[PDB]
Amino acid sequence: QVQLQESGPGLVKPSETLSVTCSVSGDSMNNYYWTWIRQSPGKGLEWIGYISDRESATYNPSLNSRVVISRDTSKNQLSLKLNSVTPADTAVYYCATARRGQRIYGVVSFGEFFYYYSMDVWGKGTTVTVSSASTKGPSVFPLAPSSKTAALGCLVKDYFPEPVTVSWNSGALTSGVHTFPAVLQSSGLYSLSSVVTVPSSSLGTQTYICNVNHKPSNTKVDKRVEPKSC
Amino acid sequence: VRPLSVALGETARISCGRQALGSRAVQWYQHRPGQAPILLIYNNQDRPSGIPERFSGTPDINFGTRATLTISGVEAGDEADYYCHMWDSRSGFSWSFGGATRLTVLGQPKAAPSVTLFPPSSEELQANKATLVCLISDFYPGAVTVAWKADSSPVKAGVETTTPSKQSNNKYAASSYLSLTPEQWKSHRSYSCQVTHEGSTVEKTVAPTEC
Repeated sequence: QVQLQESGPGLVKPSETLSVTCSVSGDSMNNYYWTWIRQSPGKGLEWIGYISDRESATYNPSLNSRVVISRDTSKNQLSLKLNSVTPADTAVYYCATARRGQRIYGVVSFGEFFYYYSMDVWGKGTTVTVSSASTKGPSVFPLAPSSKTAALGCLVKDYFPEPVTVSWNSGALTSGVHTFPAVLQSSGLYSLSSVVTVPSSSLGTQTYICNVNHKPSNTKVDKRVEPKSC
Repeated sequence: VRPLSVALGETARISCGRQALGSRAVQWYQHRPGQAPILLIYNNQDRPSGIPERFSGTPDINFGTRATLTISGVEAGDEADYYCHMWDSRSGFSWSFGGATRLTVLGQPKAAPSVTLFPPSSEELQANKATLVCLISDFYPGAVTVAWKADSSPVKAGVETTTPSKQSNNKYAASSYLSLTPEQWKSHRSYSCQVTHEGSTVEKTVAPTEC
């Protein structure tokens, strides 16, 4: 049961260094080769590089020697550092295990083989934006249930950059939850809404709290949503 | 991207974007929006546990056999970007995952949108702002028209609407926001969010004077 979770800054300024981490759970880092892949808005998947056992890393020349991948076995963490960033480095960054295969097409003794890699286990990804614009934490408002199931929610207003995560009742309330894709306003600010459809006769008795996380601004808002005063 | 469309239940055949010279080892990846990529096929034909046996790759058997990903009984849930990561003995290290084939799966049942309209919260109004929130979900196909009315007059001020995008259940979701002054909110009899989809309309209305 090996599991990967990435964490990062969410926002870096051009010419600075982007640093992401991947926490590994369920097994020793030592039992895998490791790699980073990113997914940029409007571009396909891009392979950044990989690191083998002896701390030996090989990088895609597309990153022009701006990249360092390393392991910290005392924390079971994989690291990526990308320096001299530009807006073209804005992407979702994924950690993954890599499986090295060897395809022999002639005599091995004559080096007639090639190595290839399959990426078999992936993390969930962490979004990093490169912009000179400053971060902005959201304002969260309750979207109260109809007085007449009913839908209630939270309005997550005016933030930058993406993303924001929303849970309900600290993860304990997942059925009927729908967090919508954010709208990108002309201001370049984002807003989203998260909704949950719950039984009407639960209202006033059952506590509904939307937990809003905007990591880049270090904003965590816990918003109770109760029925209209009316 | 290379767009490809296939009807529900049919067999999709996705060709690798580049063809192999000599001995090859091909991996296929599926990437759905909002998810990490997934390994479908490796070493040409090998299938990881957990991947449906509906997916298969072409064996390298010394025919001029183009590497192809076959998906039998194509489902709505197979709509994704597909990557063929081609390695061969003549081409050198394969840094590129290649371009994506964006598979669209057609023939799905029309589904009318669920629409929920929220008026401004008392908390937002206290902060001297007001946003009407229109959430539109569970519809198919994805083409939709979203209009706002103040009383019965059409409105185009303060309106920010998303491009519809696929949900996990493979129907579409969208939202529209109407920004108002508290004074505008309170001075009208009502505001409506009107969603027209495949020739029919779902419309919700809110009013400052009603709970």
